[PDB]
Amino acid sequence: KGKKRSGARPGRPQPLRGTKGKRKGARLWYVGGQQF
Amino acid sequence: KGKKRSGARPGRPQPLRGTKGKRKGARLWYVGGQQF
Amino acid sequence: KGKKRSGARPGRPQPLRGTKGKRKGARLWYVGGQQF
Amino acid sequence: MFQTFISRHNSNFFSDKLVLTSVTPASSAPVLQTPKATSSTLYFDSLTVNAGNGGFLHCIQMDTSVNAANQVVSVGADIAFDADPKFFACLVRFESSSVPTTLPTAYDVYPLNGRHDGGYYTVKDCVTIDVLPRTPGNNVYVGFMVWSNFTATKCRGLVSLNQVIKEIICLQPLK
Amino acid sequence: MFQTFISRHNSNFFSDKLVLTSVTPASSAPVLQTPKATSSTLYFDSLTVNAGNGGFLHCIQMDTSVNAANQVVSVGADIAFDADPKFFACLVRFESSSVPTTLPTAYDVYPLNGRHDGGYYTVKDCVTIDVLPRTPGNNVYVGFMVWSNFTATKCRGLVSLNQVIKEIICLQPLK
Amino acid sequence: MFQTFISRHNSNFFSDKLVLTSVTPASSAPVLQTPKATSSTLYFDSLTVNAGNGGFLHCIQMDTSVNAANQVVSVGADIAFDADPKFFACLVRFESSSVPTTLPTAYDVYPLNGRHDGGYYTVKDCVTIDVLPRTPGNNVYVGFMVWSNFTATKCRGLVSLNQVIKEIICLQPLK
Amino acid sequence: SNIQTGAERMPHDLSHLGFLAGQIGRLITISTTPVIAGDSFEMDAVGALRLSPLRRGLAIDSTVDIFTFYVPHRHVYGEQWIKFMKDGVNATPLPTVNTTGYIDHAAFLGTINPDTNKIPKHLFQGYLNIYNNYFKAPWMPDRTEANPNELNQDDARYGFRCCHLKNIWTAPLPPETELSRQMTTSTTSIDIMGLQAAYANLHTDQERDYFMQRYRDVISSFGGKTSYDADNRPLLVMRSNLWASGYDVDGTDQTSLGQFSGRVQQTYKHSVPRFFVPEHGTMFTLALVRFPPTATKEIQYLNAKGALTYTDIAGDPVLYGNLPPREISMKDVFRSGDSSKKFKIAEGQWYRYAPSYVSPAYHLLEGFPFIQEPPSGDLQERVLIRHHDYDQCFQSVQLLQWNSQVKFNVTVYRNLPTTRDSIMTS
Amino acid sequence: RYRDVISSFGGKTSYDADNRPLLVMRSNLWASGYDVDGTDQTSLGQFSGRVQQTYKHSVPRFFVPEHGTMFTLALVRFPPTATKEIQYLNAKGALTYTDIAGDPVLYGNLPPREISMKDVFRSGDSSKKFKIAEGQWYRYAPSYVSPAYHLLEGFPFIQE
DNA sequence: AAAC
DNA sequence: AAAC
DNA sequence: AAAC
DNA sequence: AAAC
Repeated sequence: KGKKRSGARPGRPQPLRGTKGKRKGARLWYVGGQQF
Repeated sequence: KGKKRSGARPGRPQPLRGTKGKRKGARLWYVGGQQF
Repeated sequence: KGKKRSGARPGRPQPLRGTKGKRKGARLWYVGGQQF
Repeated sequence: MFQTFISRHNSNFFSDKLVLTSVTPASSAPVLQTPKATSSTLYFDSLTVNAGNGGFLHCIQMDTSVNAANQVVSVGADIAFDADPKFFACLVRFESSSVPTTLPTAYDVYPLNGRHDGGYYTVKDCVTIDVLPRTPGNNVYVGFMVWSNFTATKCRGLVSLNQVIKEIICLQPLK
Repeated sequence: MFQTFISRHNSNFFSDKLVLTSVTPASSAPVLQTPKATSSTLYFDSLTVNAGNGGFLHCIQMDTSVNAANQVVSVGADIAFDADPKFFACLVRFESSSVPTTLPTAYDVYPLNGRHDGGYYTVKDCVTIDVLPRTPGNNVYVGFMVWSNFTATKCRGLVSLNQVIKEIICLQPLK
Repeated sequence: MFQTFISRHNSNFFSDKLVLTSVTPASSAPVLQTPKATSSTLYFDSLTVNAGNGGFLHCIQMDTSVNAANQVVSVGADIAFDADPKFFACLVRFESSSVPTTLPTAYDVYPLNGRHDGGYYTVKDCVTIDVLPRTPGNNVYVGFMVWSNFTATKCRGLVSLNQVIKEIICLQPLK
Repeated sequence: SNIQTGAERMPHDLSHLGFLAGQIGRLITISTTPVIAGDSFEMDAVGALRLSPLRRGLAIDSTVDIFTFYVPHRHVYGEQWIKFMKDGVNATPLPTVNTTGYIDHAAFLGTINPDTNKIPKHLFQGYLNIYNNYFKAPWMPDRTEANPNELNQDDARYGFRCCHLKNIWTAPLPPETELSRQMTTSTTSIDIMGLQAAYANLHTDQERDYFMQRYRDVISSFGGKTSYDADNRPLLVMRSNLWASGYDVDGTDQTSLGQFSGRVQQTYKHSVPRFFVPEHGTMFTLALVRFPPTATKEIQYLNAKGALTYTDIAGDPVLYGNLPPREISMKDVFRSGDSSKKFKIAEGQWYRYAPSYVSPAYHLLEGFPFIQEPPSGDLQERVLIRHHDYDQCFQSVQLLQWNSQVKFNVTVYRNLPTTRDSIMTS
Repeated sequence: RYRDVISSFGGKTSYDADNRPLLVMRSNLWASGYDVDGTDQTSLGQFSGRVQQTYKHSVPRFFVPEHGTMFTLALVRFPPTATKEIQYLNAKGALTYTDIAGDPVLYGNLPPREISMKDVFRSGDSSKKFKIAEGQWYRYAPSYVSPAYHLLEGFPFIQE
């Protein structure tokens, strides 16, 4: 259960850079080979 | 009795953040339970 | 007699803050009592 | 192109029909409809103008709650006379300590930047006026007034007045 | 000189021919063509105006998907009557819970900053209007309306209306 | 939309009635009313124009206390002639070491950006003029002048002149 | 039944935000906290002081004074209050003064006008006491209105006019200062001993005129002291003074490049150290914003009063140390001074003071907070600040001449039961 | 709420006991930003507040006991500052001993006080009532908005 | 007023 | 009230 | 729910 | 191709 709040992240906003988590794992896409 | 003046608070103004004092005390609102 | 010049006071201008000298002395106004 | 988001006249969201049907122009220029307070848009698809040598006007009551001596009063109007009265148009400022029904004896006039074409008249202009009563008990009124040596005739149109005591937002797609 | 990149009226890339050929002006001002949704440019090189005492108009349906109460509606028109109807022009706002074919009994009017010259009429103006239905089930409509004591006659021209719910880009050579 | 807060002509809070009733146009263009100093708005609901070949004008006295050679002089006017004099309008600059009653022999003219429609004339323009005396003892005067081969006739209207030696505040609701 | 007879003193957080606005020389209430006998009060006001946008760049800082006074209710209801406390529960309810029907007509008391149009008399009276004991010039008559509805819309909405910062013209000797004193002598003799006495009495007069118009001052003169209860004066708990400043905004469009707008944002902090409240009352906090009295037409006395005599130019100490106050006119120190408007100055004052100089090029230039024409009127009208003298200084806005956004941190160590002791029957 | 009645007994109740969503984490913050200075002929002296607030909501590891959804919601609010709230003692008539004295025996012993929207607001509906704790007015202080701000756009104040 |  |  |  |  919930508690301390913290959006008080002192900083100027940064443009969203990348929708891929923090820790990844196994492979997810199979397309027949490499695709850039 | 009155005396030394001090609004000389060297700083850029800050938006008012919160109308709740500095030191609080006992509970003031009773609404039937928790309310966020 | 005159001599070295110095308005070279390196600084951004500051709004005039107060027409009362640097060293004051005796009391100058008498109005019947205190007046803020 | 980008959209122009600035106007000299912002007409009120609601307009009113002139309930009157004839006016007989005069020095004591009759007030076409009881004045509203800050902005009003009056339209009449047929008004009968009796021969008369004076004018007629449409008023707003200045809102005097913001203590700001000079405010902008804007006017928006498109009017069509059946005949060409050869009239002069203007903004009028007058005070009255009671609902006015005719122009008082004292008033001031201000030129607009309209366009006259025969008996046709259109304007979209604003003027800064001293909106608080010059005399303590009165109400100040600002209106759109037409003045000429009128001949019986008829007119059609709308006249919109607005006191800029506040601004109007609108969507600005890039914000 | 630099190029002006701001306009009060951005007409739609495609215009439509008025399929109608005569209108008989009325209080229940007939809607010239079934309304389109956000912007439409209607042109008619010959329209026959029957004697009538009321008006006729050209409508757009307000797009009510962006919850922004006040939006700018712009109008662009160049019209030529064979005779000079001595008419007044305006923007009209009315709602209807069904495709309208005539002006409903309730509507509001707003003055444009056009120019009348005889039977000629041209305008390029915008107005901020309250574009969401004032009444829950309706559709709001905004149009360009002409009103007079019409005599049989004929007219030529185009009338363009646009709801500024989005802006329009254009090339800006220095960017 | 936002409100336009910029104008080319800011008329004075108080206007004056032309106490005169007929003018007979001439080369020595009569000054309609004794000049006021920085800004004045003159209105006449009936002026009789005698046949005359010259002009008539309405003046302001330039305020020469701010040592700034070029200042902006603005004009605001709506005038209606009973007949169409086919006249040209302009701003006039002349000096005189005494209250003028007619245009002196030497003067300069400047074009306005008005609009002529028959006998109707309306303008809202400003011009930068050299406002200090070109000659040491004089007073410089700037006015609105009408010139034609006048026929007896009548006119109605207001003419407002203002010397921009200071600006005018007005409320700006967002500040 | 047994009831909750006691309470234990604990900190009460009476903190609140303040959205303020006023005119330039008018005293306005910005916060008020009603206090109970025996509580301890402390406050930390921290906010920003802003002026309306000005027409050109910053030229002069304005000075700001924030005051906190304590006004016991006894002081306001007198005998009636005493009896109320004694009567206890069935005491007759306290009197309520009347306001004018407008939303801002009680604004001077830092409050919205209730629809009924009345407020607690202590709120209105406390303000008058504060004004009359510390802000009017000692010699002006007290403000004695019975109800706020007797006030003009500018006094009611913006607060009462305060005096200018002291000047030769702004702080002349009191109006009735005597320039002479006769001793009725006999026809061909004078009483050497009566003369002596004559001088002793004038002395006593002179002191009351110049320094002791108020009873409390007459006593200090004796070397005694007088409680605030002795003359019913609001007690000044704390006072802060400051200069507000800001920065210029550079215009950058085709027409306004070379043009600036001064932006005055001033962070300030008003701190009232803990205060023991001896009896029930209100704690009033007021603000006053003022500019030094710079007139665009003041002249140096010696440069504007004709031919110079030995007495005026030489600086002879025996002369200055011994002759009566000099009566001067508004014309001796101002370009459009009314020669008919007189004032009494100390001899040699012109050598103890120097006016500010404003080159004539600035005379009607808008955007400078200068006084453009010399104050015209009686002595009182000239010393009381006139906020319109500053109208041409600012951009016209709905928030008057200055606005402030503050956070009033206030802690009161009071002793009343808990909100639930309060809502629980048992 | 049933769960509260039990805590009162000093017992505990699982989220399964009354079917309540379990609150895993909660973050609270004040958003701020900066003003943009206008600089054209007409808007020099004018500003626009820009609120950009970087925030971070972190939910520590959580063991999911049974299949379900993890909901994350946001709520943005301003303190309830009305432009017309009055101090109770300043807006309800004549003051009685019970209202002004701060007598602890009174406040500690009488029923809740029924008040109207008119006792605390300039255009308060006297017909709209509410029950307050006696002495509440001495435990609370409303914010003050000078009347000069009443219909001034750009302030998040409640106008009526 | 030998006081929650 | 920069006071015998 | 600043709780015998 | 997070591969017996």
